[PDB]
Amino acid sequence: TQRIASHSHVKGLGLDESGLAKQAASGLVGQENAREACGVIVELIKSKKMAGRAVLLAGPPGTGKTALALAIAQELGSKVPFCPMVGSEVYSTEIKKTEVLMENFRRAIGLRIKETKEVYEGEVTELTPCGKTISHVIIGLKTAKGTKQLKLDPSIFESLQKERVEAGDVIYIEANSGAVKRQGRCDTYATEFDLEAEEYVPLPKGDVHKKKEIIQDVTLHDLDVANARPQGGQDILSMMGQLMKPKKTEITDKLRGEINKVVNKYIDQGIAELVPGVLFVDEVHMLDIECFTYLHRALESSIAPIVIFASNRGNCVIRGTEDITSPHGIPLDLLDRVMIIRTMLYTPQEMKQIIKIRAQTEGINISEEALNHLGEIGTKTTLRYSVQLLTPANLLAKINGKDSIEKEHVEEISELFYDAKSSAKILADQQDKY
Amino acid sequence: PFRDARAAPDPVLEAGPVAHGPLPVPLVLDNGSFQVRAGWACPGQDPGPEPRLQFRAVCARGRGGARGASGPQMLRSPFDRNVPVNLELQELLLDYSFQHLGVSSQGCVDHPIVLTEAVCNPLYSRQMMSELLFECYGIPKVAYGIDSLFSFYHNKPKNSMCSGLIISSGYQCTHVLPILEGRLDAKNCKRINLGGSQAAGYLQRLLQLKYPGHLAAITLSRMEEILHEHSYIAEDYVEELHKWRCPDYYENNVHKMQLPFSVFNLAAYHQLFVGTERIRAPEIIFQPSLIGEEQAGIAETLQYILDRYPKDIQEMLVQNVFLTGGNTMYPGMKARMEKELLEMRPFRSSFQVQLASNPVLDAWYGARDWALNHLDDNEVWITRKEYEEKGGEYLKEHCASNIYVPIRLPKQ
Ligand SMILES: Nc1ncnc2c1ncn2[C@@H]1O[C@H](COP(=O)(O)OP(=O)(O)OP(=O)(O)O)[C@@H](O)[C@H]1O
Repeated sequence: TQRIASHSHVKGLGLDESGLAKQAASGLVGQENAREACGVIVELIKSKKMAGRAVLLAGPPGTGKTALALAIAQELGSKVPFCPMVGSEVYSTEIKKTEVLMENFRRAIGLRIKETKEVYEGEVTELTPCGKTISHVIIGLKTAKGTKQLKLDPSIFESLQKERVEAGDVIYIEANSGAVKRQGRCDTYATEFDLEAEEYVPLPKGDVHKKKEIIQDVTLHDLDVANARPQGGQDILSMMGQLMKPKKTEITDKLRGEINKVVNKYIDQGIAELVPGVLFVDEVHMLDIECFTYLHRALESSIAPIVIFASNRGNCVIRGTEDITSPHGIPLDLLDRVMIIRTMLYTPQEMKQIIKIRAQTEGINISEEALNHLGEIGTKTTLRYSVQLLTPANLLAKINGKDSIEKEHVEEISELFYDAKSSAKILADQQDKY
Repeated sequence: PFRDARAAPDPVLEAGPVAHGPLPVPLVLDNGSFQVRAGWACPGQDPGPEPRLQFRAVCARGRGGARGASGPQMLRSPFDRNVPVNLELQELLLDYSFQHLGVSSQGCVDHPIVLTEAVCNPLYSRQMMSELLFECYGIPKVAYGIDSLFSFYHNKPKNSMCSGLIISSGYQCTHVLPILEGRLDAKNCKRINLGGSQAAGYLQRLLQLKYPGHLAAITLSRMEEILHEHSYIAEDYVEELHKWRCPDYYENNVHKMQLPFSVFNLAAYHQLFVGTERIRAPEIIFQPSLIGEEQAGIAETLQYILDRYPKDIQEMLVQNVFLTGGNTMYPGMKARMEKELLEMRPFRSSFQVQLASNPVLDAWYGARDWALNHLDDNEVWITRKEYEEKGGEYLKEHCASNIYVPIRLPKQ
């Protein structure tokens, strides 16, 4: 099964059809004003027209900023690029800071490219090359569902010959990609020698010829990277590619001009369609003033994705300015470019609902007499500490041979693992021994 | 347990059950190395009321010449490889059949016959056979045709020209007979030199070497029971014998074929546990390298004869794969054949596998329906006087008979 995670319960913004928030829906609770604002942002991203337009989720630690940014990702689903990054990812050692922003801005714009995936596989019954050299190669394929012949081009035949294929081998051919894989000798020839250094696979119990309309997802950053440096070019099958290790590199703005001019030439043909996505620059207060000042170009540019920032800092110093305090840890010049969404501390009842949603996601049965205690301990501490007690409390209940949390399990865990503010009191008392 | 086979029935008749209408009523005669079967054609009767004289084609006679046990009663047989190649036994085999069918009065057999023969028949064998049949038996007109194509002729919808593969399997050969608008395509037709006799001989030899404690208690005439009754052809052999590898499936399917009784007695009166042996013997015609023979077998031959045709004419003969002859009695034979065929037909293409409505007797019912429909034809039969102007190798090329080659035989 899947692993439960710090957000695996949020499945959408949970808005109703009017765009107003339900009190508790799609795994979220409370937070209605910010959820309604994110509803407008999901409509903005679904509308595709806009470029570089950006949003700041602002508010205290443990108030749902990353849960709402992932709720936006879930409202859009896999069909639209959502690229998460921490502001701390910008400090590369192979490329400049203001390149890592542009790479991640280019990861958040997608191409959607349909093709009919067309697979042939089976025992090769014959290979017969047919100009006077090779016009085409006839190949025959067999499976326990029938037989076909294909008219391969000479470049696919070079690939059969590189895969060291012979009559009676079981082959996978893909007719779009020109990919070829030998899978083994067909086991009808497994008696050809008593030991030979080959693996024999049974003749495929499946169709000689299979079709899907696959729907490929790719991003402008995949294009930028795979076209900037000379490709590895060979399917391993080489040793020049041992010498020059790759590095990340400062892809020039002049190449991106041509990648844009080429993608326009393909989306005009309907061969691809664009999916403008979201870049989630999580914890943006960790960007430096040079990174922040580069956003004052990147949010203006007519190509850029939608950008979601998040921050929890007060009136603190802007990273890399050595002096200048500014709200949310962001320069006022950038804070004048983003639509800010507030985020709020919950009432105890709204925490108690999250504790139950966590329990019923995380696989815990919990009695009301213990859920009331986690609701109270949330007010004594913080929401994330209460939630973190659930698996430990269930795991003591399981060791104690019980099917559910009861008061004594959460009460024992409370006296066993400290929170960030009870532990700070220990360090303030024993100040001379740490 | 085994049973034991019958012997010495009383199928005695008058001068003959000669039917009404036109004067001639032919004998329908089927010769094969397992059984001879013969009956009057019984014209105007829709079901044949009796394919008379079912008996094993093996005979004996006294060491003083005093008596001849030709009927179902050591012994000898007039065939080699399912073609007749005898005189002195072939006569007493015919005599028994005519004597039980009824003889009219004079110094010949009374009325015309259809005599079943090998797919191709060596010219000398038809010469020797027609020489017996005109010198001794004096039949007024004679038809030669093939057991397999007769059983196909019965199983047709109509008296119509057809195309198909006859997958035939008699006592000492199995043959793939491609046919094109009723013509047997003998130019590229093929056979495997194996059949029920060699599978039964193999099943004997298996149990001899499994049970040296009683080599005398098993016998070929008992192997013929477990080969017809309890043996089956695999859906695919390398998977069937793989499910035979585990003791739970083995114990659920291994057969208590007891010998007749007078330690738990089984050292002298074993239950003769047959497991993979009830598969191995059937597989001989598909995989004749089980008996060491280098022949291609019934699956690779069907590929080899079929791929020699244009693609657009392979279809309307795979549209009638027709299973016939004694070995097609096996349960699962259709289900195997349609897999071996699915594994070699073009990916979406259709095929049809038909089994003879009786796996074996349809050769005779086919020759009956054929003789009933062709009774009053002139050009279809060798008429007695034609044997003074054609050497006895001669054939009339009617549907359900071989090609004729314009030829003669030197003799003195
Ligand atoms: N409906 C909800 N409303 C608010 N918070 C929720 C909700 N559902 C989940 N969360 C909680 O979000 C918490 C973790 O992400 P959160 O957004 O609170 O982090 P944050 O401190 O505010 O921001 P950051 O990711 O920058 O640290 C988890 O405790 C999770 O249970």
